[PDB]
Amino acid sequence: TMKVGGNLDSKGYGIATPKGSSLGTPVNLAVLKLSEQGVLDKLKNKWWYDK
Amino acid sequence: TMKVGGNLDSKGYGIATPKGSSLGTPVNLAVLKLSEQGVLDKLKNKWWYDK
Amino acid sequence: EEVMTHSGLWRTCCLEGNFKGLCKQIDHFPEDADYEADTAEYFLRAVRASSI
Amino acid sequence: LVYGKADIAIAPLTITLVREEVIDFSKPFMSLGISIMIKKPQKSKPGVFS
Amino acid sequence: EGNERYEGYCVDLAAEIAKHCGFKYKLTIVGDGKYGARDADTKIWNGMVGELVYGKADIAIAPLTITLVREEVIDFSKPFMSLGISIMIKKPQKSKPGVFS
Ligand SMILES: *[C@@]1(Cl)=[C]C2=C([C]=C1S([N])(=O)=O)S(=O)(=O)[N][C]([C]1[C][C]3[C][C]1[C]=[C]3)[N]2
Ligand SMILES: NS(=O)(=O)c1cc2c(cc1Cl)N[C@H]([C@H]1C[C@H]3C=C[C@@H]1C3)NS2(=O)=O
Ligand SMILES: N[C@@H](CCC(=O)O)C(=O)O
Repeated sequence: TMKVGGNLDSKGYGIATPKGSSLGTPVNLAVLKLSEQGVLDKLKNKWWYDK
Repeated sequence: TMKVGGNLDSKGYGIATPKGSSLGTPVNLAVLKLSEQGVLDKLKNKWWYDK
Repeated sequence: EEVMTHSGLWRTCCLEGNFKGLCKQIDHFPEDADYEADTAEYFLRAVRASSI
Repeated sequence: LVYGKADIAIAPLTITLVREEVIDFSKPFMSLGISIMIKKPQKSKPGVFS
Repeated sequence: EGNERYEGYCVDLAAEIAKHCGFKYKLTIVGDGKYGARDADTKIWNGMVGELVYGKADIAIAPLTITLVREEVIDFSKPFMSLGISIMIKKPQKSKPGVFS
């Protein structure tokens, strides 16, 4: 099976906490540290391209 | 000038406020209400590709 | 700026310019992004650089 | 999430207006877009006597 | 005057943000002409992050990248446009085909 076209639109996956949880700030200070340290990208590679 | 290669990481621009500014949540809900109607891409087209 | 050039082998000259009957000695020269060193050019370029 | 059965969601949960109404999304960790999938339309092979 | 002096993607998006939230807005230029970092020694945030920390403006609408050391001191919205660091060079000429083409 094969893709055609590009993207139709923009969407995204975010980490979601119930509203007002005390998780909501440490989760973001984690995710943004993973982005600024390049860990998300090898988590993508290890599953889409190595495998 | 010309581009080469891929990108070294991925990031984005965010609308920023002083911490605890009352605008933070209605601005987030605005950015969603815009992207869910394609307004952000339509504006990107108008300033990158239509020029 | 620019002229109707009248270019030879060992020199280049011009006509109908802002002055007339002034001619330039021929030479060779690197350009932007180099690419004068490109071997398929450089072969030709080093040959054109002379009346050999 | 919203009715307290689960303390956090870590999954391909798409950020949307109608979901941020009731839960808080972090900054996105992976970009995507909607796209079409079909059967691969016969990427062909010539014969030796083509 | 006002906002019509400025044209651009962030001006359009500022007009959309205002039209949704109901407030008026006044586009202003960062005084030091920088995006913003914190000093090594004085720890002063410069740039628009400085302007935000010192209460110069209620909101910032610019190509300011969501980054962790800024999330320490200010809040960012969801990304309105994505990107990555990349490479710009002067392009070479379109090559003439080889002598043995
Ligand atoms: C679009 Cl249309 C929308 C969003 C992004 C990028 C694009 S595009 N195809 O490059 O023009 S974004 O930069 O990934 N930021 C997203 C957020 C909106 C929303 C939250 C996040 C993801 C959903 N919008
Ligand atoms: N290469 S990717 O699609 O898996 C991908 C895409 C993105 C990542 C991280 C990865 Cl690994 N982080 C950014 C976020 C990080 C921070 C900065 C922008 C947002 C907040 N969103 S993104 O630009 O959509
Ligand atoms: N990831 C989607 C579901 C799968 C899809 O629609 O492709 C969501 O969060 O709703």
